[PDB]
Amino acid sequence: IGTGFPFDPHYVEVLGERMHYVDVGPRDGTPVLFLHGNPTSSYVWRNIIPHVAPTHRCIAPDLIGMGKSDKPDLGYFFDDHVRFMDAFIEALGLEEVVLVIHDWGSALGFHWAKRNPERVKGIAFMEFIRPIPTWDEWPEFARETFQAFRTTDVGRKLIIDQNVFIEGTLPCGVVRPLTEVEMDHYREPFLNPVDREPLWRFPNELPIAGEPANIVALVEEYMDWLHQSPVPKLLFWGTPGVLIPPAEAARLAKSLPNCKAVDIGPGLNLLQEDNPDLIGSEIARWLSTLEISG
Ligand SMILES: CCCCCCOCCOCCNC(=O)CCN1C(=O)c2cccc3c(NNN)ccc(c23)C1=O
Ligand SMILES: [Cl-]
Repeated sequence: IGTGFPFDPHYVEVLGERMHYVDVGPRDGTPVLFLHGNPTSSYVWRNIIPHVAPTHRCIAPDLIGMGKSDKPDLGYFFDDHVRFMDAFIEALGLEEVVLVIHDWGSALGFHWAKRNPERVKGIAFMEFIRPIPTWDEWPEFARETFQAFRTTDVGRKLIIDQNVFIEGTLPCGVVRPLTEVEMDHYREPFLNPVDREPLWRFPNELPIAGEPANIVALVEEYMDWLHQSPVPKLLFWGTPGVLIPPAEAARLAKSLPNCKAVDIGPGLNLLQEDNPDLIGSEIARWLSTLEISG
């Protein structure tokens, strides 16, 4: 599994800040927009993109405050990410897109899709944010930890002072061992402790046991939209998963219209790190089927 990141940096001004993105593949056709989550960057897509770039433009931004994007003194609420990603998409002049989305990137993508349904041609998603009705529906092995993340004093000590989301949670979200080179690529945006704000605000935004109520409502709304939409859907899942257990993947594969589900084998949260070639290959092939009328 490749450890390099052989993509030239592209930058665009967005709301007075600068955002970094990968941009490879042909200039024409429908672009494929790849959205990462917490605590990753476009690096998480590095072994997926080469499967898609022969046929499609691939655009993979770093969320504001993450990767090579700027780090303004924000709270990095989900609202902030929404504002910056909306502006990012307009700054590149994107019209119609296919979305490839993960974790908080899926919350961004689905919320954008709900508001711009005529511009989304397809959605490939994995380990995505859905409402978690009670803590029992959060995986046991991760319960204590995320409950601690969702406090001000203890959670900030863990995530900001001790960098636990990078040094601990991240490798615990991959079944295979991450190498030192991979770990250094994930560490790079957060070497300065004060820059770790997004890593702490994100788990505090997760829609768990009804809180925070604003995020729960927004996530329910885009899941309702997703259930009503005929847009082509491709769902990757692994065993045991984290956000999406196999039973829920099986349920969604039937409840969501026009949904193809693909089992990647053993996987936790960063499915891209455990089976990039299957995920990349299946996305490339599915993209081709979007042009077959049937
Ligand atoms: C968008 C969703 C992304 C999800 C990707 C999920 O990955 C699965 C996440 O499970 C694994 C999460 N992290 C670790 O184990 C790191 C190691 N670690 C520590 O050092 C520590 C040190 C001091 C106190 C504590 C503590 N407080 N009371 N025990 C509770 C937990 C830990 C801890 C603790 O855990
Ligand atoms: Cl999170």
